[PDB]
Amino acid sequence: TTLAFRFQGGIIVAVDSRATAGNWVASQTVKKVIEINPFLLGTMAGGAADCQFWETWLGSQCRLHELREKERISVAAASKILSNLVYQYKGAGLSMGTMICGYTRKEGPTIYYVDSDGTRLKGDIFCVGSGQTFAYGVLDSNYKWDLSVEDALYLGKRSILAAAHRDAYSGGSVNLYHVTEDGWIYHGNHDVGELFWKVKEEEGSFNNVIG
Amino acid sequence: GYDRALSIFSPDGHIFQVEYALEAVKRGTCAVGVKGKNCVVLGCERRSTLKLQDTRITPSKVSKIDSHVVLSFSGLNADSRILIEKARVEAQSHRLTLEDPVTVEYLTRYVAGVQQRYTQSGGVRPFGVSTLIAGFDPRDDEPKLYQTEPSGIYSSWSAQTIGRNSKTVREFLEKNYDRKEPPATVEECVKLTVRSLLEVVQTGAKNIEITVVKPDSDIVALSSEEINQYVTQIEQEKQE
Amino acid sequence: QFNPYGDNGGTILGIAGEDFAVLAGDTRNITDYSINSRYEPKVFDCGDNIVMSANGFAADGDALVKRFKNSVKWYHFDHNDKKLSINSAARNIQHLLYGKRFFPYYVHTIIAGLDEDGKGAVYSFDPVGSYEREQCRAGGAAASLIMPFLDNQVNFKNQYEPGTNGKVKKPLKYLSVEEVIKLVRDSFTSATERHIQVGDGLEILIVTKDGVRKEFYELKRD
Amino acid sequence: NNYDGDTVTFSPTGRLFQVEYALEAIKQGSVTVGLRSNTHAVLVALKRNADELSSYQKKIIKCDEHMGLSLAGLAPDARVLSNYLRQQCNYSSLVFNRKLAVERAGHLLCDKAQKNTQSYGGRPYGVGLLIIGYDKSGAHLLEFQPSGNVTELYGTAIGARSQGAKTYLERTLDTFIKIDGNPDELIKAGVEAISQSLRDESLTVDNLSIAIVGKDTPFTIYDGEAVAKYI
Amino acid sequence: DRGVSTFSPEGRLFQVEYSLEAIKLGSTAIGIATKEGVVLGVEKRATSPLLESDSIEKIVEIDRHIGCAMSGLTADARSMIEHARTAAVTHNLYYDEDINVESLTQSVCDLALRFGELMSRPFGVALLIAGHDADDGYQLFHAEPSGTFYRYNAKAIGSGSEGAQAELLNEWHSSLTLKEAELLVLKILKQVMEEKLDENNAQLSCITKQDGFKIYDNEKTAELIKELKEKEAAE
Amino acid sequence: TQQPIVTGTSVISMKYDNGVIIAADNLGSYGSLLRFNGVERLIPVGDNTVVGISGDISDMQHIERLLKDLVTENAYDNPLADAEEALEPSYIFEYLATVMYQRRSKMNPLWNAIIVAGVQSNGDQFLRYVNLLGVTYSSPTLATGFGAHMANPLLRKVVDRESDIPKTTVQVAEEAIVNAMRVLYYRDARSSRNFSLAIIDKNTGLTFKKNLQVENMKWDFAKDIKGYGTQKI
Amino acid sequence: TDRYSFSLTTFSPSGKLGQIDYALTAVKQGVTSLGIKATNGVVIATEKKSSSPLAMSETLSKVSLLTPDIGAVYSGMGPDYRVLVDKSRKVAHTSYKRIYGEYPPTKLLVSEVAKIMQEATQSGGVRPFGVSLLIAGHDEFNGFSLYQVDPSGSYFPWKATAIGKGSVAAKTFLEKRWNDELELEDAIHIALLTLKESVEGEFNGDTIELAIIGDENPDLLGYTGIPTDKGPRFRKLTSQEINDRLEAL
Amino acid sequence: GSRRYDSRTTIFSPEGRLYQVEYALESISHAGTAIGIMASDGIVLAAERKVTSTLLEQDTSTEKLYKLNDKIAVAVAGLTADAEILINTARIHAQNYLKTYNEDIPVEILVRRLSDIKQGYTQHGGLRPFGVSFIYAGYDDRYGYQLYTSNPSGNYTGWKAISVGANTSAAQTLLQMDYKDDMKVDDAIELALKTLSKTTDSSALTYDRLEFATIRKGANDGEVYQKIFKPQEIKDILVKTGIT
Ligand SMILES: [Mg+2]
Ligand SMILES: [Mg+2]
Repeated sequence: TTLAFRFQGGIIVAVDSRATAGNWVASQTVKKVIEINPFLLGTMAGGAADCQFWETWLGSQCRLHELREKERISVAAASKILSNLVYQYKGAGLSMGTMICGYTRKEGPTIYYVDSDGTRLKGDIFCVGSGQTFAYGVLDSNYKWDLSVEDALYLGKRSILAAAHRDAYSGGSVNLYHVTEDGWIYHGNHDVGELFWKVKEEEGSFNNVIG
Repeated sequence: GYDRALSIFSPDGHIFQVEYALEAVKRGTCAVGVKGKNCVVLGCERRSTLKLQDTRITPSKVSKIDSHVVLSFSGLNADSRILIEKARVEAQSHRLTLEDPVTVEYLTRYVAGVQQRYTQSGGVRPFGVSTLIAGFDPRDDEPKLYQTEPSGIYSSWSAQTIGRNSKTVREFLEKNYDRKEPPATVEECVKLTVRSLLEVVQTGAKNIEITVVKPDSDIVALSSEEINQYVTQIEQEKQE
Repeated sequence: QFNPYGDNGGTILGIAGEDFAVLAGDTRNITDYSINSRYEPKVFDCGDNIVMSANGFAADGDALVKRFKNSVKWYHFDHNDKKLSINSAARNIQHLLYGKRFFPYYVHTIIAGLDEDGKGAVYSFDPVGSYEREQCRAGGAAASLIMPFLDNQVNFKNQYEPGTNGKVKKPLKYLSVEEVIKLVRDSFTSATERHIQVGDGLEILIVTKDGVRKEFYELKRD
Repeated sequence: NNYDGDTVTFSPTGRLFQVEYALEAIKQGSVTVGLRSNTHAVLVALKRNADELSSYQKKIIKCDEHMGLSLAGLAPDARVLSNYLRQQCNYSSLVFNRKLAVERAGHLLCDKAQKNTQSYGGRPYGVGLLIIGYDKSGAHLLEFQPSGNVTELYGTAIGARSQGAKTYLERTLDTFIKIDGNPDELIKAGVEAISQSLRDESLTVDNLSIAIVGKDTPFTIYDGEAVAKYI
Repeated sequence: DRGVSTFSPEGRLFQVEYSLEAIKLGSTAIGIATKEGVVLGVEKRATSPLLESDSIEKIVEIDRHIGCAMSGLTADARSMIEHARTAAVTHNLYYDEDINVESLTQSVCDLALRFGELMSRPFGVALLIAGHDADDGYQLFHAEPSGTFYRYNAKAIGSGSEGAQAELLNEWHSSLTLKEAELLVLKILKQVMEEKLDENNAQLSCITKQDGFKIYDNEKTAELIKELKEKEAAE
Repeated sequence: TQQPIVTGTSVISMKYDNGVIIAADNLGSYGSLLRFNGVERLIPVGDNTVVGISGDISDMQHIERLLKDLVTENAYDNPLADAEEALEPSYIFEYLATVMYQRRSKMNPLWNAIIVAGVQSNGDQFLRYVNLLGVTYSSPTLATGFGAHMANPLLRKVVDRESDIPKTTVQVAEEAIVNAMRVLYYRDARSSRNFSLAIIDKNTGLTFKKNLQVENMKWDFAKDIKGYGTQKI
Repeated sequence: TDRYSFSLTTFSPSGKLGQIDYALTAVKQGVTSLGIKATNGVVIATEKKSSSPLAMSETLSKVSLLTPDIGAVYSGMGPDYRVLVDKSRKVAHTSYKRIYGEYPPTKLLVSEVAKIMQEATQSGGVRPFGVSLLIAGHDEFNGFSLYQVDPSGSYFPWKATAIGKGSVAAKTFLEKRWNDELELEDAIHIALLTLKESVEGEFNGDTIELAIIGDENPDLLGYTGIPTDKGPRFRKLTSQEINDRLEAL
Repeated sequence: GSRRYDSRTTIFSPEGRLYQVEYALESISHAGTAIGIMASDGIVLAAERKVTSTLLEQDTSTEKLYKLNDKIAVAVAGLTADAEILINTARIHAQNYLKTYNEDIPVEILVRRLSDIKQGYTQHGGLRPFGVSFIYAGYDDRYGYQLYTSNPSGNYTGWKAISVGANTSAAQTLLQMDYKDDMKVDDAIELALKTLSKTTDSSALTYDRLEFATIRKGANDGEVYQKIFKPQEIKDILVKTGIT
């Protein structure tokens, strides 16, 4: 499960940590936010290699752009470099569903959903992965433009937790990022095992679960 | 494929085909550009050996590359079309992939790059063309004016002229253009531009074309009359 | 119809210590229910204090290791004999793997060494080149038998301090190379018992600041 | 003269002037010496700086663990030819699990250079090379000219004033060929041979470049403080 | 005529020798390597006072740790800069690290003898490539259209160069501070330039390990020019 | 992609104290039709190597020409072609392995399993396998096809691990190999009685034996076997 | 590899294309050939100037069938003509008959030959063809026609004309005798008279090559039973047929 | 190798001129004069054939005037064979445009394409330029009646009246004297023939040395008709304008 949303303080990006092959949990320490450069983030869903490879390639194209133009690349331009690239490969079997997230002077906080069948969508809230429907529920019912940074971060964390609980293929730990105009800020790794009990107690949620 | 190195160095370190390309530019009709405080004007000389010319349809000397940028030139007319087509294609390609129209500088850098490539590729000769490229960057109100030449060097100018007798009109601009106070209106700028061409033109008749470019894709060519009123008022202040 | 792939069995295991790393593999090579060899080495010293194993389809594994070795050679030629650091080797291998994205090397690759601060490092790759730095990774046939054990015995997962009843985790102490090697041998001894493709021999390559050492142990041959 | 405009034109006496002019670029190059015993082979090269602020241009290039060379003439051409040698050494190892014989390397270089002497639009290479190696038949030294002539030798020199070094090695032949199992003595004879080609300047610590390959010795290059011992 | 790849009777390539002549006509560029950084300075040489001189770009970033100054037919440098930037970025993509300054320089120089009858002629521009890497510290290279590159403690190229190089021969020592190097570049540029040196017709830049490559503001350079004037007036 | 048409069955081999032995029968089958009865599937390369090949015979004949062309080429401009710069078993193997993997990678394999047996310059035994997939491996005993299932178990009782090799004489190894060939003749429906055997010894060089036959066969006990359960007559 | 990718024909300072002028000079030296258009036919004719008397000059065909209703003759370089005839026969099929299922009209086949000749005048590394052609033909909608094609690729329709050696004299001779009421036999008679002037030696059926475009020849079709197919209009006259008309001279 | 024999057809002279373009223009100055005149109600094309003969089949002959489509014609001055290469290309571009947009190609778009083709031969390929200047007469519903010329440089310009070929200096002076904006096609016809009459190097101007065409909306109702005059019709208009 991966999500990103826009609010008054920028962008929150939150992801789980689990990779599976069939029922086998291959890893609980996967890094699903790829740090494109200090101002741009992308999220990993679909093929792990396709996301890693092409989004670090995107970082290279972004760097060349700003060397040539002496200006920060827009999120619009950066996201389109990726979508145009994967569109060239359409039909060959790339698998990718990603949110390209940034915050520039001209655009403000901006998120593009980009996908291996060539879709490129600008929006305020996206949620991608096997647990996406669980995350959306929490997001949709608590989201406001005017969340504080602190409450926005919690909401992103709480939404991934919801997904990790119910979705068999989501879990391990939650990674949080806050994207500001001056760059993204990492807000740590949160083991879901410990986080679940802590949230259940402090919030009184998950009464269905015995603790 | 025909591969011959036509642009090569001479013993004194000169590339004569590029230098001869500039000689073609010197022979072309004069072109001038002047930036005001909130506009840029492009003026072009029309050689008057051609009456019976149909001016509705005859290729105009200033060309829109996009809705916010224009290009004029001196030199081989046929050569200029090739650069204008390439620049227009690149302007649309930039909009398509970056989702923003070209900056005036980006567009200049592109055209200049095409000109340079034609000075060190086998089987081709350099463009016999220098250009003036003017406009406003998207969502920007600061005026832009650049110049390119056959070698592919380019640079930014407060005001500049190219083509035949441009030595003279540059003379005029260097003594009459004050950087600390650019022509603060369209009027002042257009008047300074028509004055600069009158140093060199002949009749201020349909010898002079003027195009004004303002911010936000506001581009308009003045007509014979409106220029004529500039020509008129200019000589009436003269006899004094 | 021609099938360009095969499965040669094998199980590999990489563990990163504080100032060392080990990469271990069994030495049995199989197809179907037959043993091709009881000693076919599958973990390799690649130079610059890097060890590598590409487990799965052995033809692809051999081709990849060979290519990487060659890439080390040309890195030296092209960059004034600069030492190829483990993070740089890892990125390089991603590009070797992803270059065959649409006809993959059918292998699970692990490399081990030391990072640029002298700390133990292990990197793990999927067949098309996604990778990550890890502390602990088993690959191949018996990976699913081995990982849960390492989670429990290396990372102390699900272990708490006696008396606190679940309130205080067992604290994560650093293991010596002798300790790590005990866990490797027990991992493979156990895997040998329950997995038909695991057996014959265990070869361990150990990487420290002093270089690469080897150890060999017999495993059951049935 | 009327026959020196390109490499595809014989003169009326059967000469190839573009090739002879390429040979002339080697003659302007800084001196480099090669010699061998039955256990080792050595390269010594006098490096040239541009001025007092500048580095001394490297002359020795490793081709494989068992093979390498030194250059005199156009350095970018040495880079092209040594790169080709690296690839051919590499190909032999990867495909045949076999170290490329020094003699075979010489044949490959000859043929690569030859093609640039018989076709329109090419130019000959403007560099000479001394190739040393240790392979299954022992220590070897080769001299390459961009005419494509490659010759196996006990010792030689190329570059400006190489004639002095070369005469020295010709007298010493019976001594240095026997310096088996003593790398340092072989290098000394090399540094002595190259000294017969100095004038005005002498061998300094940023001036001198030495390489050696042999029985249990990977091709290795010594520069800087590692040559003080021999200065 | 004669081939573009012809050797002269002295064993030199005519076209390379002739491009060296075009480079002698170029505006001056100077670099000085110190243990605190490498400085790069250029003469802008605007052809008219109506030319906006901050549009003159003869110092150029290749990567954060590598800068470049040019002299000669400067339009020729653009594809060389493009290649250098691509090579630096590509190396980082493949190896997750900074490329060495020398490797970058060698890669640019591989372009140079690729002309024939590939491009139709040698480049008519020379480059000073300055930067820092962990293995060899601060470095300055001179890249020529012959494909040769030399490392230098200090170097001048363009029309004022052998006057400037004589100067650099005298003033460079292994303990120069960054500040001293800056003043030195300014002073030697002032010496060999036709016009009077000021902040609009010369430009400075440096590369430090900490802050990477930086082109100096005109205000910053104006201050250093002032400071130079006063130290000269003080003996 | 193709399919094998005319095929050769097992190749079997092992190391012993001073060298290697390799053997293969002389049949080329056409499905279940035993079509061709004098096919040589051991191909000597020089005096130090024997390459044994199973699988598709048209591809075997192609590989045989590649090997012959390898010898021709190695001799070119090579004064030491019959001495220090002769082809080694290891060069011949690496070359074949490169070709096999390349062909598989182009989805157009040479449909074979190959064992290269020989002795290196330094006297070391060489024994290594490669097949249509480019898979390679070494063992003190190697066998292809049915031989892998029936010969290896027998040969491994003689040399079960590396340390058994110096204890194994050429007489013990050859007898083991010859017995395995009898067993394959009993149990492999695509085998023949006639085979070739080659010994590459570091002292006595290459001994190549043709027209060997399986002998000492037990069939007499068959006279007592009646019906399939209850029949007595 | 042909490395002559540049034009060998170029403009001189006076505006001349030298190689075309020189091709025209080669044509000027060539043996005379002519054509005359009648109301119901066209005749083309030339001299078979045999190179030795051991040569069998009926094996050298100067007058060539291009299509069943189109024929050609030349003056200038024989080998250039022979290859142009091969290309013209082919292009009649590839760029017309394989598309429209019928043979091209004379003017368009001329157009195609002309284009081939133009390209030898501008393409890289070739010289112009050293021939002028006279092409006679018939087609349904344009009737009878006669064209000249020159080394430049220029072509013009004629009532009657001559090319090669004696062309200035032959053209004056033809201007006197040509009118718009000639019947094919009249034009043949005039052709023979005209051609006699430029011929030195022997003048008979074996030294003259003459062909006509006239009526359909069902006897030369080779098959019967398709009413609309009536036979080729091109016909080469025999040695005997020429001699019969030489008594009537 | 082959370099030795290369004229280098695409180089500047030291004055910044294109040798081959200049020399092609010199060639064109010996071609029969062609004239185009644009009126309010149509366009006239008039051209002189190069010295004829009495045996030339005139009524099947075309050397100056060609149809590009139903709305656009050209007059040729220079190498006829070169012209036909370009003419066939222009005919194809016009049909390509009609196929793509389902609208007849605007006159200038056609003219620009042909001119770009000529330009290419002056900059790359090492081939000689086309020895041809065109006058284009055509109509489209954007600009109405239009006249253009192009020459071997690939430069083109628009005109109310223009000449190409021989004696253009004299012709142009005469056109400039008598041309007036409100002039009609029948007046333009007379001006064109009078001008050829005076500038010809022939002794007199007769029908057999002319080609003639008009483009008129003298086709019934909002539509345009091209008329390539037959020899008899040229003979009549010579008498009617009183030149014979
Ligand atoms: Mg893209
Ligand atoms: Mg078992």
